[PDB]
Amino acid sequence: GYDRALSIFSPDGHIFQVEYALEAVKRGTCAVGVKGKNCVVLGCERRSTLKLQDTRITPSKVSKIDSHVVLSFSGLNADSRILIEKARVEAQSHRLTLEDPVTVEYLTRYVAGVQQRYTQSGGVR
Amino acid sequence: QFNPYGDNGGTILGIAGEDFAVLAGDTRNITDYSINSRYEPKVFDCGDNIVMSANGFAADGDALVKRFKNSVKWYHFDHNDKKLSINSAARNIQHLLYGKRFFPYYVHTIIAGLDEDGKGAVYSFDPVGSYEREQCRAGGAAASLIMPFLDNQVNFKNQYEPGTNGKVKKPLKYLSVEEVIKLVRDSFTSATERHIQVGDGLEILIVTKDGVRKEFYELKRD
Amino acid sequence: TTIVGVKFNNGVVIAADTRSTQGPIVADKNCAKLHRISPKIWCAGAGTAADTEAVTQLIGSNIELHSLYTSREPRVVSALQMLKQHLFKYQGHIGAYLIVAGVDPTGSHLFSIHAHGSTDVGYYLSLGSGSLAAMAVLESHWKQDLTKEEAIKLASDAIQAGIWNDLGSGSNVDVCVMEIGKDAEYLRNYLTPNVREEKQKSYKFPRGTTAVLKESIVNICD
Amino acid sequence: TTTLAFRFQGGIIVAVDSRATAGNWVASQTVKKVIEINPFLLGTMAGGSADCQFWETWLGSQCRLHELREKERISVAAASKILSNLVYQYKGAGLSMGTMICGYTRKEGPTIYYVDSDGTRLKGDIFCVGSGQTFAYGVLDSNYKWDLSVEDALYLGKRSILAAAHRDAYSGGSVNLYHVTEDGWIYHGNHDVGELFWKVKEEEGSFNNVIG
Amino acid sequence: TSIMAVTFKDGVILGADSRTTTGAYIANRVTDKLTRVHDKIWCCRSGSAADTQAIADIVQYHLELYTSQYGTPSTETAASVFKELCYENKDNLTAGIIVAGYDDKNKGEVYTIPLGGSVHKLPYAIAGSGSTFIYGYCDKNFRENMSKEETVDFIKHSLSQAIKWDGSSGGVIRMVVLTAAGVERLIFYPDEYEQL
Amino acid sequence: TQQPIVTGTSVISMKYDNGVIIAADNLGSYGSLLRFNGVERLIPVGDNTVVGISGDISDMQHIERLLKDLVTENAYDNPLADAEEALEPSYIFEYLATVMYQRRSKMNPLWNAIIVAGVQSNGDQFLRYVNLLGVTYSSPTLATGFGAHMANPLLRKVVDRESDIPKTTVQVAEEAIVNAMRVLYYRDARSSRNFSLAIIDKNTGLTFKKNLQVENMKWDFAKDIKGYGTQKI
Amino acid sequence: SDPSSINGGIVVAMTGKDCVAIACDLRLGSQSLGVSNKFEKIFHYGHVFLGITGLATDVTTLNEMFRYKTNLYKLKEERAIEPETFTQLVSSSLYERRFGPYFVGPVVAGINSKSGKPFIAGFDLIGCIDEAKDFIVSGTASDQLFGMCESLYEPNLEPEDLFETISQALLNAADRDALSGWGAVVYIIKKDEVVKRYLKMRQD
Amino acid sequence: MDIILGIRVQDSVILASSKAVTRGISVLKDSDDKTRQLSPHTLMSFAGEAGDTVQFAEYIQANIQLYSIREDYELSPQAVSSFVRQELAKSIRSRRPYQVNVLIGGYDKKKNKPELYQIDYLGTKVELPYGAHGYSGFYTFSLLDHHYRPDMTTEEGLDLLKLCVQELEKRMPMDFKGVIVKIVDKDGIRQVDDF
Amino acid sequence: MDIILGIRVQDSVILASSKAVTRGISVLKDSDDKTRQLSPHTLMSFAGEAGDTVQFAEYIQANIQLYSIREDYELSPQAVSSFVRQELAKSIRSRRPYQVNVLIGGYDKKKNKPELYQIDYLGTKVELPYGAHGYSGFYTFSLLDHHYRPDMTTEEGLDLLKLCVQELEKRMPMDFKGVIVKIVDKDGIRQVDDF
Ligand SMILES: *[C@@](C)(CO)[C@](*)(O)[C@H](CC(C)C)NC(=O)[C@H](Cc1ccccc1)NC(=O)[C@H](CC(C)C)NC(=O)[C@H](CCc1ccccc1)NC(=O)CN1CCOCC1
Ligand SMILES: *[C@@](C)(CO)[C@](*)(O)[C@H](CC(C)C)NC(=O)[C@H](Cc1ccccc1)NC(=O)[C@H](CC(C)C)NC(=O)[C@H](CCc1ccccc1)NC(=O)CN1CCOCC1
Ligand SMILES: *[C@@](C)(CO)[C@](*)(O)[C@H](CC(C)C)NC(=O)[C@H](Cc1ccccc1)NC(=O)[C@H](CC(C)C)NC(=O)[C@H](CCc1ccccc1)NC(=O)CN1CCOCC1
Ligand SMILES: [Cl-]
Ligand SMILES: [Mg+2]
Ligand SMILES: [Mg+2]
Ligand SMILES: [Mg+2]
Ligand SMILES: [Mg+2]
Repeated sequence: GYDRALSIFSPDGHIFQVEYALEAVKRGTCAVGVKGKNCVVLGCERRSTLKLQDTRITPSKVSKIDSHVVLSFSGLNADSRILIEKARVEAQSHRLTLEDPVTVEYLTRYVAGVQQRYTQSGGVR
Repeated sequence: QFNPYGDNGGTILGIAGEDFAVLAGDTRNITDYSINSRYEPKVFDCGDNIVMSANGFAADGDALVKRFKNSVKWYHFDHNDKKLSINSAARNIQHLLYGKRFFPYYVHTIIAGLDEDGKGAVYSFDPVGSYEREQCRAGGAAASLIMPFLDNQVNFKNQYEPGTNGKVKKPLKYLSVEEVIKLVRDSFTSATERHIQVGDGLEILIVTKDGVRKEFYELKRD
Repeated sequence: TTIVGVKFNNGVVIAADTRSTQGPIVADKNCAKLHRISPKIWCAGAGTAADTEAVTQLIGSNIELHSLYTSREPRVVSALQMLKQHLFKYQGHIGAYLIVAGVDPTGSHLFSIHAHGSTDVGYYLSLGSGSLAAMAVLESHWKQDLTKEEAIKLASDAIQAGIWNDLGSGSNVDVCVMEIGKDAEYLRNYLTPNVREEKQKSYKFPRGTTAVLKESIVNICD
Repeated sequence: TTTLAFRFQGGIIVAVDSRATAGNWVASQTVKKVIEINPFLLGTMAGGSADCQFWETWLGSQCRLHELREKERISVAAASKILSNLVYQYKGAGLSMGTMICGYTRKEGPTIYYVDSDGTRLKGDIFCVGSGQTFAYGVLDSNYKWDLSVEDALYLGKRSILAAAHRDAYSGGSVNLYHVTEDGWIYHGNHDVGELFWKVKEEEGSFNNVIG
Repeated sequence: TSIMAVTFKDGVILGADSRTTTGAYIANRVTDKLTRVHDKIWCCRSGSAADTQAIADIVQYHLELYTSQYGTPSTETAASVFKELCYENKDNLTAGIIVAGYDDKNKGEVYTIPLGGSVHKLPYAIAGSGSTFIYGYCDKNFRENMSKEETVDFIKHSLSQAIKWDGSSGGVIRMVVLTAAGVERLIFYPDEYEQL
Repeated sequence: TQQPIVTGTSVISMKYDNGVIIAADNLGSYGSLLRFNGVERLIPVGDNTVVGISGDISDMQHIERLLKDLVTENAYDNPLADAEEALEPSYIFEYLATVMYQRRSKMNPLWNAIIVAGVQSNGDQFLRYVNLLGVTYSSPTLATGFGAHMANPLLRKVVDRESDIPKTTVQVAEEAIVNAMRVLYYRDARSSRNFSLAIIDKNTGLTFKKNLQVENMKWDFAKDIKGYGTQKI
Repeated sequence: SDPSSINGGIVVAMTGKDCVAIACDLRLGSQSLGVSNKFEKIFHYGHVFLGITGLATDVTTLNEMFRYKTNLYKLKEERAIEPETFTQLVSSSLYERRFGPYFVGPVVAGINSKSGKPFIAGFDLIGCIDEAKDFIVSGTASDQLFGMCESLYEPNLEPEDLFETISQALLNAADRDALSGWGAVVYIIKKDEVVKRYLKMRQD
Repeated sequence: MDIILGIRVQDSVILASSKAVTRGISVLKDSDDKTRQLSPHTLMSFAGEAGDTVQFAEYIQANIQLYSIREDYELSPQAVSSFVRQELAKSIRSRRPYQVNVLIGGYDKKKNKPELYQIDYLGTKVELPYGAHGYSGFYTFSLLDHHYRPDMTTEEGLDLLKLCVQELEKRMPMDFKGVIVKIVDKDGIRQVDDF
Repeated sequence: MDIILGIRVQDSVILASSKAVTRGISVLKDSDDKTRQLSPHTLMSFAGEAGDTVQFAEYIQANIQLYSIREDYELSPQAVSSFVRQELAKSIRSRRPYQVNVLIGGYDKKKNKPELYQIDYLGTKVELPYGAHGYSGFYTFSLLDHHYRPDMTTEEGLDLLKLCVQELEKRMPMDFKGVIVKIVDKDGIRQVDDF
């Protein structure tokens, strides 16, 4: 198996691969979240250099993780699918063992844990 | 077909007092109708004022004692020479036994010592790790002979105060080390009379705050 | 059981231990394994306790009737023949293993019988679970032309070997000496090397200890 | 063993005997068959003593880890399902367990779950488990109402174990009582059948089959 | 067991070891497996000690009753009585018997009766667990019309080898000589036969 | 799971005042067939230990190889291999006991009963038993197979307890062992007349005696025994 | 399906100074199910007492059989049967069914009316007599009874003291057996008076 | 066959017996009377192996009726129970034993007392205040231990019996199609038609 | 577990499942729901080995719910049944197979048709107008062969179902404590509370 430590510390105490991943997020289309007194709203930018698009079938920017939780993102589109899939699987797994849907904090903590694991695992960015 | 188990006979007995605890066991070792040894000890000082015996299939018994003795050693290494309490030892032994739940150690295990309040403590285990603290326990081949006698003489079961119309029970009290050793010796001489696998010698290990003392007595050799 | 038979100058001696077992439990600590078939023909029995007693009594009964019928003192070979044919008929299901010995007008005799009905002749024999321990002694110390006192010593030593080394045997040594021209002497408890030591404590209860619900006089008279 | 637990107006009653056997040999009369998992959760034990004792203490460790991770006491449903999923992994290996997970939480209220070693998991109001379960059912069912008082409910649980202790040869020793409320579990003493049987016989007038 | 019977010029000789076993324990090291059913008709016993004793006792009874009515029975007649018992009770018997006798008309004769209860008249016969190891030796060394001393040596050397290889055989080598002269018993101890 | 094919019978032994004695016959049985007669079942390790083995002979030869290799391994990087850091009887035993129990625990045993006899560096007598089950025990006298049933009773008449050991000389002890071997030849159907005997003394060291024979046997009384009951000729 | 341990029960007998005691539990069950707490296992024929443990149908059958035989004995002999003689009768009768036996563990107890000597005896299921100076035990808690009797017993106990010893032997033995208990009865037997006492014991 | 119960009260004996006859996966009948009148004041219920039950019951019935005609007299319940026990005690060591368990409820006219005897197929007899055969006992005995009193009336006994049937109908796996109840007292035997 | 039935009519699928959970000689529960909603228009009933049943049902439920979230779309009853069959077909050659039999009732919204699938533990799938598992079929199939028509209403189907339960309650040996009935149609899944 490919083992290389890609995410490593630099002399100044930075992990450049993690910091360069933030630059990819900065390149991505804007996403915004605002929560009211009785609701949350997720807003997302879509760039208009793409005409002749088919909006029926094109992947939507906001994804349902369960019937009560949603996930939007900024950055690499292909990368987001992997996180969304894992989150959706964990959502069903939680319902199965705890007999209760995930809290938003729990689902976030899981997704965040997956992201962290990819910062100190060999062979992955 | 190969049978991985055997029966080495013998019997063991643990009693707890106020500030002490005894763990006794006969020294005879057998297979079928033959005597292997007239003096083969099976009650061991394991350190930290814990005495232990694992009676039944001797090979499993020795293996277990060996593993627990080793567990005590590593407990010191990993936790700054901390004394392993009798309750902690008991829980540790449960995991040793249950670890082989699907290929069990064929033994009745008893340990004795002092609890963390200085009071006498006896714990007993089944072959797969269930345990319980008691004032009193007999184990092994003659357990069924000795145990009911202990219920009657240690825990005063079925004994009522004379003249009270069987209404007031005989009150529970701690026994002196002298009285306890009398009961142990009588228990084993009785067991030796009526059980063929019991005899030759009796070895008692007494546990106080001062340490672990030993006493030996002859038993009938037939 | 351990049982033996030894021939000497002017007759034959047989011996036996006195332990009766029930699995690993000693049922009888002083049972009689030496049986009288006729006044001067005696039997030592190992195996199923009821079978040895029943088969010895039946043949003993028929031997008495035969002796009265023929106006003759019974012969050992007659008891041997009647026992073996009875046991053979039952194909080993009657678990009687016997050492038959005695004196008669023909002389002194020593035989053994097995459950399936086979008989053996010898100057020294041993049967039972402790027969190997006993035979080891007999093979070590036996010689031709033994005296009465030497044969008793050898026989009892062979039983002792069983008592100490075989878990199936224990307690005391019974002996029967059958000499030519003399009455047979049955030596019940010839050796008692397994006396129970004084108990450490009297377990005499204070009167009233046991709780009672009802009392009543029982009528045994008519 | 005989163990029961039932739901009622004032919470949950849990009652167990204290006998342990190896065939016909009575091995112990003082076994603790209720396991205190936390101040709001109880577990009952029937079947193999090592299996029950080992895996229900293990269950308590898993429940502690839940409240450390989630900053919240585990639900009765989730606790029972940890145990049932565990024994299901060992299905066929020969584990022997009949357990009842009893407790109170805010979202659920008083709840009882039956969990056994062939993987059965059932929510319910009344269960009796063990070799003497039928004897306990007979008394419990015929006297059960939802509107029982705390005092009467405690007695019925005690009386049902006594019934089984008497008739079932593999049940006896003493009765251990527990009451589970919104505030947690409360221990209601060890009651030796030696004294309890005669006390109940005299005061209640029952057990006329026995020589008084 | 290792047993054999061998005809020769003057009659017949029977031979046997003296070992009786229960598993690997030797219950009797001085057994007599050569037994008299009539004055000059003897048999070698192998298999169950109980069965062979019971059979021999019945045969002895039959031949004693035969003699009372019809005079001395032939060796063939004795073998027939053994056969009748062994054949008709084949399901309940474990007995391998060699019958050997001396007539004055027929001289020495040997009949062997295996487990099934069949009868086989032979110049010499071998049987018992230890016989397997000496088929080769006995076939190569047997000659008809041997002398007494030659036949004694043949049996002694044969059973010596059978004893050496078979754990179920041992002790002394007993022999019984059947001739017109009478009946002679011979015994040979380990110290002699082991170093042959 | 195994079954033993070529087998060895009893191994007997005892302690005496200055050391230990051990003996075993030279037979390799193949069921009832007494197949091999030149089999040595006593294997010396160094000059202070003898391992006596009964049971399966293929497994015995495997154990021989292990002990042989143990001596080689102990010599590696060990300047005191023939002095303070030489192999003790207790080290050799504990190694075998560990192996025996591990093999039974894997349901693939070495089908043997083993007695390790020797003298420790401080002069103490060593005598301990181990078998296919991993069962271990020690006693003034030890024996395997039929020896346990017939030899032990005879040897225990000499040394019945611990206090009898100082009172027992090497002459008396060897006499008892040689007598026991005779009794086993009378009574064990899978025994041979030829045997080996080994003495390990704290003063005179290891003495290994080969090609011994059972002698002074009583067989003469056999001539008087006729029939099985009623027979007179 | 082990005939001797389907129903359960125990019997014990002891000797004292010019007296004998015989005691039994009252349980009759069907494996785990307790059925009856009034099932007495001790019977008497004149002054000879017989206790029987084991399969309950055979207990009943044998009682009826020995009542039958002792009644005919008394009519022909014109005297009550003695313990030594009755012991032989029990042994003969059991061995008659050698290859189809009654699944029982009988115990004889009584005082010989001529000599005044205390007598006890025990049997296995096929009739082997077990005589004893001290005590005889029988039933599903026989191991327990052996242990209790061997420690508690001393010779030449007075009737009142002997009662305490035998009662404690039975009670504590019964409490360690699942199939024994549910009440108990003790018979104290002197030369010409017999006292019968029911013991208070735990009912589980 | 399956469920047979019995309760002895102050002045009568009450027998309850299930109505179902099942073979395989089919309930062939739901009105079966699992009892026979042995004499005017003696009733026997039965349960066990198919065929054996009725064959045994009718055989006993014939023998008791024969006795009654011969002596012009009714045997006591105790005497009848002893006869039945002996027949089963013989049977258990036969080539093919009767696999039948019975309850015998009777009123002894000489003693003026009700009597209930429980006898299993081995020939194990006991007199009881209340009895059951098969798995029924595992529920009813503990229930009756609690609610039973020795001085109860026939009506109190029927209510006590209703309590048993309700418990069995709640916790028993099989549908036994209710029970036929019969009362035995000083006036003989009668059937309760509405239960 | 024991009794699970299914009837497909004109516009709906009706599933009936017994309420009893029995272990040994004790009915532990009489209100057990032996079904799981896989999707809004698909329902699965189940019966078989203890533990296996619920474990399998919930495992399938989790997988179908996962699919629904991923694709934002409901699988057709036919597609769900094929997925379930394959899982059981894998299982039967495993170290320890799922001993579970299932019925899958669904309403296909694209076809506007009700669908009933019967699948056993071996992975044997069939589409049927009416189905049953276990011993139930031995009574209900012949009954439905006679009384069933393809154009029946939901109400007619419930009456037809009552006829089945009545027959089972009459002839089945065990007390299964009635049934929970659920209907699957164009509007989804609902439970009949009074049956
Ligand atoms: C030595 C001690 C051992 O070989 C001797 O050989 C003695 C012989 C003397 C006493 C004549 N043997 C015994 O003591 C003998 C050992 C034994 C046990 C079982 C089978 C064969 C031999 N013990 C007995 O025979 C006892 C006698 C009692 C103590 C009075 N009997 C039993 O143990 C009976 C065996 C009966 C039996 C039935 C069918 C075939 C063979 C034997 N067993 C029981 O009593 C066990 N059980 C108790 C509960 O009730 C059911 C029976
Ligand atoms: C009622 C009282 C009876 O069913 C309850 O169900 C209790 C539950 C309480 C104690 C938690 N159950 C038991 O008492 C239980 C019954 C049982 C026995 C065996 C298997 C399953 C269920 N008893 C035990 O678990 C005992 C408890 C001991 C005596 C303290 N343990 C044993 O019987 C052990 C271990 C059995 C075992 C299980 C799995 C693998 C291997 C072994 N067995 C022994 O100690 C064997 N034997 C005892 C007699 O002495 C010789 C050795
Ligand atoms: C050689 C040894 C083999 O061919 C000889 O044939 C001799 C013949 C002489 C003695 C006439 N045969 C034996 O020694 C014979 C070997 C034998 C064993 C079993 C079946 C057939 C042949 N040994 C015996 O017959 C002994 C004699 C006793 C010890 C005095 N009897 C037994 O070994 C009995 C036999 C039971 C039997 C089995 C099958 C058919 C008939 C009888 N067996 C036992 O006692 C069993 N024993 C119990 C203890 O555990 C070890 C086995
Ligand atoms: Cl012979
Ligand atoms: Mg002893
Ligand atoms: Mg009980
Ligand atoms: Mg040989
Ligand atoms: Mg009890």
